[PDB]
Amino acid sequence: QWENSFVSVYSKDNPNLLFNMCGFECRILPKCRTSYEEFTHKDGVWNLQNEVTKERTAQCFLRVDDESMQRFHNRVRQILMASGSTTFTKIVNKWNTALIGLMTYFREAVVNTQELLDLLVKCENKIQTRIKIGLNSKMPSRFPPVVFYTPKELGGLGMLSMGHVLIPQSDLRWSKQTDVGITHFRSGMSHEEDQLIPNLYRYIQPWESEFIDSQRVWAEYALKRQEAIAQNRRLTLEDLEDSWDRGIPRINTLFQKDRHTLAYDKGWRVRTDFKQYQVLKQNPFWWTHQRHDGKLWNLNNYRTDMIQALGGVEGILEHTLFKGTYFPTWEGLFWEKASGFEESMKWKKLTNAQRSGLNQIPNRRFTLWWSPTINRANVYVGFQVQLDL
Amino acid sequence: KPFLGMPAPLGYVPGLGRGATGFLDKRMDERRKERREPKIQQQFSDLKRKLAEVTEEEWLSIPEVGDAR
Amino acid sequence: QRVESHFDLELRAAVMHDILDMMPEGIKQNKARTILQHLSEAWRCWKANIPWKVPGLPTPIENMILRYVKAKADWWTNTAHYNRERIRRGATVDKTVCKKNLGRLTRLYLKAEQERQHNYLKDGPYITAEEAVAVYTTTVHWLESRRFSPIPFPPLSYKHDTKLLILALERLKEAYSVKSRLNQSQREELGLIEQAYDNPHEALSRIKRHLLTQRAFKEVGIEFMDLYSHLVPVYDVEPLEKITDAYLDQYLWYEADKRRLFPPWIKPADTEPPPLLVYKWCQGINNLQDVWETSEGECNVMLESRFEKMYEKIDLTLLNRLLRLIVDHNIADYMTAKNNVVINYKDMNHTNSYGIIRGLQFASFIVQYYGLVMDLLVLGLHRASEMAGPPQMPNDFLSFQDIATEAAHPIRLFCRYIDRIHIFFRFTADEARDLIQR
Amino acid sequence: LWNPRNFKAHVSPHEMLQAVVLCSKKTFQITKQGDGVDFLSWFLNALHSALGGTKKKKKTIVTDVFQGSMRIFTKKLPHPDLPAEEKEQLLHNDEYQETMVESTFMYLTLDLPTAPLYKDEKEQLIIPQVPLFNILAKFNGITEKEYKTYKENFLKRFQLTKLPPYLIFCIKRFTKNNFFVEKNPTIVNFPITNVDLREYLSEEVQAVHKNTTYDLIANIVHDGKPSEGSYRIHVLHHGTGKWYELQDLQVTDILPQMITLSEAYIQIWKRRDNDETNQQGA
Amino acid sequence: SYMLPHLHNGWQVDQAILSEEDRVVVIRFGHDWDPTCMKMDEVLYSIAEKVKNFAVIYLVDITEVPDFNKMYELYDPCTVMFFFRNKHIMIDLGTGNNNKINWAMEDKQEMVDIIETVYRGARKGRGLVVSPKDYSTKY
Repeated sequence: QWENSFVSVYSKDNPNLLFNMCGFECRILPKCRTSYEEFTHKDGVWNLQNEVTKERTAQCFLRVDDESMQRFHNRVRQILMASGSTTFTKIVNKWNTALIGLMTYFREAVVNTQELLDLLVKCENKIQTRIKIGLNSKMPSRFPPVVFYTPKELGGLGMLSMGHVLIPQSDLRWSKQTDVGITHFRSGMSHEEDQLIPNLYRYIQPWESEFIDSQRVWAEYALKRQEAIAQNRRLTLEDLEDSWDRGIPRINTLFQKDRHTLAYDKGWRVRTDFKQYQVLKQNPFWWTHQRHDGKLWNLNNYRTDMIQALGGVEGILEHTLFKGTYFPTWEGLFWEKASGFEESMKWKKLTNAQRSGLNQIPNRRFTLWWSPTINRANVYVGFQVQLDL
Repeated sequence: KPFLGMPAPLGYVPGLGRGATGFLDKRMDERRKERREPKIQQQFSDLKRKLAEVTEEEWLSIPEVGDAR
Repeated sequence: QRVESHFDLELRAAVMHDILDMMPEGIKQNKARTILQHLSEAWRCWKANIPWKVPGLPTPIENMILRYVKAKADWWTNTAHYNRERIRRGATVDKTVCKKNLGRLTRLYLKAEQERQHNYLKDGPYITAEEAVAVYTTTVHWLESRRFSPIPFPPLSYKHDTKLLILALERLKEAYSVKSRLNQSQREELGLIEQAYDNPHEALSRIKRHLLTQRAFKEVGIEFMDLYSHLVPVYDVEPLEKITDAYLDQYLWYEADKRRLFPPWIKPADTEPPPLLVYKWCQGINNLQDVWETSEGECNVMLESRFEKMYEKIDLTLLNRLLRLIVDHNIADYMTAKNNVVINYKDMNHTNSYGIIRGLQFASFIVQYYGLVMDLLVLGLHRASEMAGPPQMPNDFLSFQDIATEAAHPIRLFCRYIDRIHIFFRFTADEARDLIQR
Repeated sequence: LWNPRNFKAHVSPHEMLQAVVLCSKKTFQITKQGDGVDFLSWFLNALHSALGGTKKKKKTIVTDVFQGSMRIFTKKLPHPDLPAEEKEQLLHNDEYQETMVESTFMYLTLDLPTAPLYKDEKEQLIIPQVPLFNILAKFNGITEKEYKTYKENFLKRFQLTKLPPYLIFCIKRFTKNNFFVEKNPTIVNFPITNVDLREYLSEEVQAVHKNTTYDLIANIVHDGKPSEGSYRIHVLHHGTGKWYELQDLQVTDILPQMITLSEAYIQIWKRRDNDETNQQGA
Repeated sequence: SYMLPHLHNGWQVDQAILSEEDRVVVIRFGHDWDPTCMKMDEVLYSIAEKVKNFAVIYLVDITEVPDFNKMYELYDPCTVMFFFRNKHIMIDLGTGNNNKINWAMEDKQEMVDIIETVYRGARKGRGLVVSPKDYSTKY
């Protein structure tokens, strides 16, 4: 039936042809038909080089498909609708997996799809409210971004973000005490571009760039392989280190612990695609499998930077309740897993009545660390009541 | 539910006994006069008339408590 | 949320007031109160789409009961239609109600399906003789021309099979790789898997026996994943059946890989990734030469489309014959037999005469294979063979033996990704005119 | 459509149809139903107004070939030639001679018993198909002979008191007053198979109170396309004795005993034994 | 609805609160015709059996007995009011009135938790309890 048998034609009259495989909407363009003039477009533009002449003959404009945008949107709709009683970590963790599923799946395409940028902004904004609303009171004036973005290692929530967020320079102020005196620090007075939260897209590398790297890297590897064969020896990895995380198959997959079994895993790309029926849970990274391709993204630089943005332990300390514990070394503390502390709850065999009643405990602990940030005369504009005794 | 059965008060107010805590006319009429001057049942009701026919022996010999799950 | 519930509540009340007036004088007052259980019993009977009938009961009563059960069903069903539309749009509603509504829709879908399967068999013959022969004939010429040598039914003595076993087991385990809490079926499954590791020969021996013997299995469970736009069937199946099938699937594709059989046209992703594959397709389009020239009225057409309801239309009787062409008949018969069984959802049961479950570990393989057959029907021998290449030296995903070989035919390129078909053709002004006139 | 030397096999009435909506002298302006029944009625009425008496449209029409004998005799052919007359006859007991209502009618609406509709299924053989035939000659006199369960009032019998050279039946397959429609699927078994010389699909319906003897000659089918509806049309062909489906430019021969395994919608029933007046009247 | 009994005088209300020593006494105050007083009458009736061991339920109508309107202050279609040992109990649902209950609760389960919470906290003489789910937003 012709609606869903839709046909597009690229010809002299039309701007471009087009197809739509997997979750991507694609457009292939030829210079000879004609075009115009521009420059590097990042995510929007990819360059099709002719294998024979080595000429950049056409451009393919990647874009995220409408149906896949709706799935993302609905996933966010759902996580909320389901989570009446779940703890905040369960919410946030689910959101983190959903986002990297899409963010790690589409990667480049996202930047050329304004609709996603709007959608992403709206959905983060929706997400913040659920946690805010889970908190006592129905009104929060500010809630500075530090509390959400700070990594869970420093007692934050570890939220990834693409939305433009203002870290007000009023909230960077930090004070420390030494037996000499009490010193203050504010970088607020330095007037330059203001400080903003780290973006996943910037960390991520455009598809065009990665395709080029894979052609280069794997060709180099092949030549090295030939030499190793001729020289009767095995590659020592140091020969490859220079390209370690580079390639679309991710050359470091060559050194996975289970290769001898994965060698037989054929048809996995359908199966992962086809997995969805077998499992009620639906996953955001349907296109890839880490083992099949290896890791396709690096978590640490972003986390470290968030820490750099956080200002480190000292920055974390002002927001945190850590100095209150009079623990000598920040590094020494290993924090305590809710599940680990929870231990018995996994197997306590009691009337759910004790489910959310104990799951709030991790949330209760979180409040203590950030209470001064959470509670202040300035912050929340609330009636101030002295506690009983 | 023994109390439910019984039916009689003392001439007694409800609040007090428990220990409770809270946390010309004709002329007027004439004047007034000088101014004045479901679905479900419908759907079914029709069936209910249909029932009337059934005999009293049949009303008795009706199977009583059948569980099917 | 309370509307449909409330309606039935008052309806029952009305009949109760009405019933004492209406009749059943002989019946006792205590007996009349139970009457409500039968109303509940009638509803319970009504639920699950199963005929319900009791003993001593009023005629001028049965019809009355039917009238109110239908009224409740209308309320129930309409509510389901309404809530699903809200969910699809994302409109704020209820996460309970979100669950309740899903529940009601899964029963309504299952009721529809059970009737559809019944009607297909009762109808007596979707295939027709002319169509069946056409299908068969096409397959015969494909196999003739392709030159692929059937894939032998898997042996006890396969070097590859022992190795694959590992691969199959990993796939099965992945489902429980991170579960802190298991139910009894999950625990049983893991136990079975551990036993398999402990004694592979028994595992393997039993599996071979099942392929050779067992023709009638046991229906699994079916649930739906709610994606807020389309629902996806999720299947729960017996572990013994699942392990055997998982292994078989690994074998067959390895055999297909080793035994070829599936051409470069299909897009499995064993070698190439889909997002990237889309990009390559764009790159391939750019790569096409003489492809952008329109000086003489040449025109390009991109056609995209889908199989739609492929599962309903699978021919169990046809499928068996098509599998015989490929594998030893004992395997073909096993695979076919495994098919239609019993589908359960609470009260409801039906027999899937023409039903394929996506949630099976080897469903992917079946779907690709069946789609391939349809590709032959749609593609044609002259151009499809050009794309595939000779059976002696097949082409890769998007390539031809020569420019002349591409030029010979409108369908220059062909890609199949399970059930998604992509065909590339460029028309001259004259060719375009011809098509338009016809 | 009768042309023996058509340049292609098939024809395009799309311009006729659009001229019937666009050309106000027909307000063919029906929508939201738009069936074989509705359009048949709208056509019949139109033809009778638009060929009519002295204005060639009621002399050539044929006010013999049916006769909804009650009222109007219009274009002669389609007030005869499509109407029948059901004399309804309300009664009461005592001596209260309740009243008779002749009504002319171009198509006879059969009911169809009490199909559950707001009830899910595996349907048919696991809710109701076989005994389909709550239906046969269903009424057997309609309201009139045996089962005068005539809910409306004191007494009824609904006699078919004129009996027309064709007789259209239209099966009530459903109540568009409510939602989209769970129809009345209860299969409608009259693939009558009976002539002796039989396996003839001998259709032959004889009046089981009187005699008149009528042979099936058309049969609209409903089909349940996931997109609109569809409406295919099965015609007798006396001379080869071969039933003929047509189905969007396609044509196919059909075993006349297996006709009823589709969802019947509209039948034309020719009168023979009037071809005993015209078996004798050649 | 015919499952759950009704209280036809204010004297049936008061004795019923007193005579049940060991269980909650839950009362729905509201009138038969109401849209929202019919809905609750369902969600309770379904639950009443499950809970028979710690809670007892009854039905009262503002029109049948209006004696109690001013003292407990009854407004709107219906109010659910919990009693244990003659002591009016009290819970914060996040709604901004800690006395009684107003809004229509949605699930059977979330209703049983509230009853169970009130009883358990109540048994200890505690006068306030906290509803685990706080439907301030809902109502």
